Amino acid sequence: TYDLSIISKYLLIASYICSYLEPRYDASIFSRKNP
Amino acid sequence: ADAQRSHYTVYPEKRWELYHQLHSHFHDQVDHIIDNIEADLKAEISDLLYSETTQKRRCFNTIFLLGSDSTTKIELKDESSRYNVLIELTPKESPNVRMMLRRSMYKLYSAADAEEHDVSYDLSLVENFKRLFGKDLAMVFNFKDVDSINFNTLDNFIILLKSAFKYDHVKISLIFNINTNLSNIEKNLRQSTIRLLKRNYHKLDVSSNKGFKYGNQIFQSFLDTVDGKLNLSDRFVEFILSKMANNTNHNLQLLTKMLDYSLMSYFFQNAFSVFIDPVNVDFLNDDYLKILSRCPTFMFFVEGLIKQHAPADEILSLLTNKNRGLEEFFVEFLVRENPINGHAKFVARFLEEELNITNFNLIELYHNLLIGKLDSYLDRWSACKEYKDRLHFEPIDTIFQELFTLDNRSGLLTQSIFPSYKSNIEDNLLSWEQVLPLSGDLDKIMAPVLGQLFKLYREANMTINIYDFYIAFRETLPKEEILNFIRKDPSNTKLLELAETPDAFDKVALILFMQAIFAFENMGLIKFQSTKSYDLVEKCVWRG
Amino acid sequence: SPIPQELLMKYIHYARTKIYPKLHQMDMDKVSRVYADLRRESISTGSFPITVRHLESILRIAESFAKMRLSEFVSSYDLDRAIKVVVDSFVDAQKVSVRRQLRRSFAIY
Amino acid sequence: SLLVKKYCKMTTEEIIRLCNDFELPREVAYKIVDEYNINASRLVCPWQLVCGLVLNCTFIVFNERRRKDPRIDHFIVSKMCSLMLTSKVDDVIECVKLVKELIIGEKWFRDLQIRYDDFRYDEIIFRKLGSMLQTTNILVTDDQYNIWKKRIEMDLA
Repeated sequence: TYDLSIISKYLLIASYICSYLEPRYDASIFSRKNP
Repeated sequence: ADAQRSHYTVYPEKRWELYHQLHSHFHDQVDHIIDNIEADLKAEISDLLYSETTQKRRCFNTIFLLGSDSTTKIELKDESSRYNVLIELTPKESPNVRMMLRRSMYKLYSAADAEEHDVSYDLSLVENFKRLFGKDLAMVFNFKDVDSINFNTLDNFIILLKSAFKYDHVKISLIFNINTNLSNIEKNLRQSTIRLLKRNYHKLDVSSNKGFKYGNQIFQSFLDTVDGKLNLSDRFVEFILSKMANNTNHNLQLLTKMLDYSLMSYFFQNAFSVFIDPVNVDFLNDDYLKILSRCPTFMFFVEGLIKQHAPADEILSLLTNKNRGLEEFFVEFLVRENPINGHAKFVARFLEEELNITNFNLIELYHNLLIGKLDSYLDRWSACKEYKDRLHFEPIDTIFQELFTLDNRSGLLTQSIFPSYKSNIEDNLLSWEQVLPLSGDLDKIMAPVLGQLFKLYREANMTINIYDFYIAFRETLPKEEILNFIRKDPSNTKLLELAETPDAFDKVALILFMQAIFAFENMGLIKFQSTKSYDLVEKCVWRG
Repeated sequence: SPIPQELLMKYIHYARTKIYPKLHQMDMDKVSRVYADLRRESISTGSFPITVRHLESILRIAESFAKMRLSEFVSSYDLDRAIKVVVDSFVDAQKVSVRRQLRRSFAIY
Repeated sequence: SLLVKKYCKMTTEEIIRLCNDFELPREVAYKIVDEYNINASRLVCPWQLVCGLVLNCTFIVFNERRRKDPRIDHFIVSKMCSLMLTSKVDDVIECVKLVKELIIGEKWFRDLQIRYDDFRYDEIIFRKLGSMLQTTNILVTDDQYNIWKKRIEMDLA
């Protein structure tokens, strides 16, 4: 269980999102309006 | 004139003294705690480095210092008739197998001659060290930042050290200062070398934050240094709960920073700071007597006075109608010790050894004290259930404490220490009116140079065309002002020939546009994608 | 533990052919307040809107629950189950990106 | 719930009805028509935008009374919550926070702040600057305290 803090924990959890994701799809599926 | 040459040198309080007697006295408590963990870390490596007599005696002893900050210094024993040397290898000095060997042999060799009172810098010295320097050798390897190194270089390095195990006059010891994540390290190496590593391993933890044995300690020594002369408000301390939780590695250096800066705020603006010693009652003035009046607990108690005593002739007399009794009304409540400090020190040592509990944070313990949540604080162990009545304290609504307190009621040290960086820049460029108040009449009818494109810079696409952005930029500039501006000066001559040109407005726009977008590259707001084409750029800065 | 099948199917025909529960304007205007929040929050975060047909639907679901409760009129908390039925159908009929609406409807849940 | 009954036009006679009750001067009263005419083209919902602009200017034109009386700040919004017949005060504040950043990239508000000389200015140039001598609002300020004092002590005697 890793030492890093809470905002850094969400900083890691957003970085794993672009593993299999590309810029062609992400802005559509995460709108405010296997690899 | 000279600014293009780099690094040219040149050779061109009644209140504050009461700070000076408080600040250093606090800092004697700081650094004495700092050498305690410094003596702690230096001790627990030293005994564990020795006395480990394994039976095979053909293996190096390794030590994993988990959670360590890559800066942990080590001292060594003298241990006569044998030299004991320290080698450090920074990932900056880890390019290959080759220079990791060659610099490291160099670093001990000068350390060998300095104690000794031409040769080749490789393992040739290691066997002949008995003959080259007399006494035997016990080297130690302070691998500073171990996870940045390409591990196959490290794996090929340790096999090179494995060949030195057949001379019997040399002893090897490895120190692995990881940052974290021991499970990551057994993934990266070759498994044939982990079985070489696993002979006598020791997973000693070294962390500044380990069960808050020093975090709760340094806040405690803060409290007695400011005991009885001040308070710590609720909104202040939750900031110390929240923000210090965002930095795992070094709380202790951070808690020194945000507390001492908070104390610097109090001495610099509060006039009643002089009155924390009662000897300074002779410095009293009507200006001091006037500013005491706007205290919130002062006026609220007067509202408490009128409703309790509906006769208000006494209360009106002790108001500014008198001044001698008025300050005597103040110095009645002057010496309030506020035993929440002492009640904290009462309960801190208790659960430390009576129930013997260590996983606790004294700051939120002080914070739950400030609301009355001490009962809902001790619940998380269910061990003070026999003691919740004797460790009980209801926080009383104390009076006149708002003059001796610390709180981020202004958002100061929120701003000046943790600044909303790209927020404050972007707020500076959309608004610009709350930063800036012949030719200034133009300024009241025309925006400053950097900010006037920024409103359209928001209103532009992801990747934008340069010229149409200028075409949009030329819309925001009205024509009559510029020819009023370019013909303002009759003294200069070289400008005036440009001023009479009929295409001056469209030329002076591209000059001014190529001074602003020229100046949006050192800020990194706009990136010039695909150089030598530069027809389109990319904007990375978004509002959030 | 549950209601038997024969009594349930006889209760369906008994309640559907005898009662007609209406609504009284005493405190029903509060649902027009909460619809006023719930419509607006579907524009800013969501893409699909909420219309007057959803208001007609929750009044029908509340009077259907009052019909099943066999009362004289619709109660005040039948609309709570009606708004729960419309939230877990409309919010569940969208993407995962309306996830903030899962907690935005938690204040009336 | 008139604010959620969207897609209706507020004509030139209609909008000046909406600002003469809130006491707007002629400078902004034509400007509201001027910027609705800007935003009649690219709109999405006409009810939300027309009220979000009228609150923040009344926040900035009446701040010589708003900073000197905190009670009238609920008075100006609730008299519109009765005029627009809103649900509560939850949704109306959600509008005024929304369109404020939507008008921060325009021209006239950067004039209307510095024309009205209203703001306070020397606080913001000392708050954003990070001044140690800035006001800490653990206190009540001397003017509002004297407003509190002269109201209470004359109520007293």
